[PDB]
Amino acid sequence: MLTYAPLNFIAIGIGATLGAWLRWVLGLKLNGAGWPWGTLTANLVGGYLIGVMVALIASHPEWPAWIRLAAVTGFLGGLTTFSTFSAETVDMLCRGVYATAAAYAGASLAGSLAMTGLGLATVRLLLR
Amino acid sequence: TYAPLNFIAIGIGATLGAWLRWVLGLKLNGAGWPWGTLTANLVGGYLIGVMVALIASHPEWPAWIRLAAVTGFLGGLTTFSTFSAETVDMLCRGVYATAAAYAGASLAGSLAMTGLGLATVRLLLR
Amino acid sequence: SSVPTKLEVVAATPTSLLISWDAPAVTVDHYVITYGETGAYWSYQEFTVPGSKSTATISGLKPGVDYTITVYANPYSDAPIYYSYHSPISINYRT
Ligand SMILES: [F-]
Ligand SMILES: [F-]
Ligand code: NA
Repeated sequence: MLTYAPLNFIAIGIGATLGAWLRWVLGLKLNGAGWPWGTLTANLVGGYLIGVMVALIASHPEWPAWIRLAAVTGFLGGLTTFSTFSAETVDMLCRGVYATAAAYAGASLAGSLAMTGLGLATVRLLLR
Repeated sequence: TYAPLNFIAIGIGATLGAWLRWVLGLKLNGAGWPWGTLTANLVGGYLIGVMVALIASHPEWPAWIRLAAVTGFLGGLTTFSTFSAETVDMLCRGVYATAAAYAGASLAGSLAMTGLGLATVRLLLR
Repeated sequence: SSVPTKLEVVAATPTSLLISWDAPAVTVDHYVITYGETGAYWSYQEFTVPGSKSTATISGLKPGVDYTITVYANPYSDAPIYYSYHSPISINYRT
């Protein structure tokens, strides 16, 4: 295939859809006032999985390009989210509780990076 | 409420937002700075401050308007997974100054954009 | 088996370097050069050269310092470099 193929938009839409449904439920089952566990799980889980996907694709050039568009650009692109995080963090700031605001940005920022590192490490651990 | 029309607003929302984020990454993600994803994050950060402030003063809108434009579009437009992958890759190659500058720009800029997205709506009603 | 190969400094001055490598017979989309004082990662910089190019110039360097120069190849036309399956080649030049 080539870039901008109709089958690519399909793999992105489908992946993004299933990704938002998972993010939506998570944001309703575990998300509660004072601390958003749902938004943090979607990003942390997604951050770890993209580390896994990036490691897999790097060591499997043969795989078709739609595994990347569906799994990363699609699924993990609808699972994680910067918008809702930014809003929740700005609510904490306007609601005075600066301590939990910093605790949230650092938890989901450094948490995502670390989780991505583990995802990369997980794959690097088993393939070798 | 887990209604079937609810799943239809998320999928249709994420599908559009994702596509826009994808194309932004293709055409914008530069040679030393991910302008594609940063754009989708800042823009998405500014548009959520407008939607949240807008949904606050219009509690008469249906439940699918928020799930379609906030949980759908903006949920798929912005990403955290693609951000940490890029940032972790910068650290991998040793460009710590870029990773730090990229994390800061994404975190601070997103908060400020979401702030300016609220200030514009409140100024618009007054 | 890395991509590219035979990376080396061809021309060197007290503040600039001219590096060369063997571009594979099959053109890549672009390369990514990262350089800096060996170990001092807050000094590492990076730029990208097109796939057609096989040489690059690195200027603005400090004398007597040991640098590490790494060239990453990206075969993709629409994916960032961390999806690449090419092991980079790296060298070290002093001064
Ligand atoms: F993430
Ligand atoms: F970003
Ligand atoms: Na997203």
